Amino acid sequence: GFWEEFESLQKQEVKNLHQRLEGQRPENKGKNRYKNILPFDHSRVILQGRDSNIPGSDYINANYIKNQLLNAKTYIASQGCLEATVNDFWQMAWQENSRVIVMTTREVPYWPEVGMQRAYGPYSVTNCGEHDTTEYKLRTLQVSPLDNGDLIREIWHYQYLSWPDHGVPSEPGGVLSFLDQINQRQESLPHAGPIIVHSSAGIGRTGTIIVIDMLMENISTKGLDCDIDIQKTIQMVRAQRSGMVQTEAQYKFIYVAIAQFIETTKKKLEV
Repeated sequence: GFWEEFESLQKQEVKNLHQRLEGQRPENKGKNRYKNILPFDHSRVILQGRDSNIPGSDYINANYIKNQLLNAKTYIASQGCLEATVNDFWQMAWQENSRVIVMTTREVPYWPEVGMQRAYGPYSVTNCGEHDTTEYKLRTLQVSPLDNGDLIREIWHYQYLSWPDHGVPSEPGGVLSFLDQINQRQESLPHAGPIIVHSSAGIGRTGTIIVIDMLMENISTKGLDCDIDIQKTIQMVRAQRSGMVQTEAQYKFIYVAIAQFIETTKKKLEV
């Protein structure tokens, strides 16, 4: 009954076991969209090339996320940029060798318009084209260090357009198609660093997208015959960034999406 359930939930606490010192530093206050949504120190992304004598200079609100129930894909779960952290975001993308960025919100932009080139700190970003579907945009970005134009990286920016405010999509087909494109892209780049995924707080839509993708990967890799434990998968990612999958609606969407993924996959096999 109550005490058994309570005891179980207490077993799942992580914020008591993992500190969030860096994100709470006063010097980093302007770098968090929400003062109470912060990265665990242990898995945070540390920005390189910064001066430790500038308090907080290495900080970004983002964590590495791995499928740790297990060569699976790796991720970074990041909060969406503030005006003050756009350069930090590009520093993260560059240093991590990320070639795929997944943005789950509609429009602070951090890319130029098609055919245009802009500087973000030490980096140049060029928008080499945009291609749309009914639910998302794909922008092809080319990034280089400002001082070295001979060094160019193609970065594929996927922006989902139709996720409802304060809810989830009514059907999961759009997200499943979106993730299929993302997976194929990442798989085509064996040396690529983690896929960066972001949303306003970097936990709700972000955790939902990441968990669905990890489950699709488990299914593709281990088979339709494999055990799917969504609750366990969610807890495993929450130990890496607090609050991943934040709402009842998101939680239910994961089940709805994976159920449809399985059923469609099966139907295709049996045609």
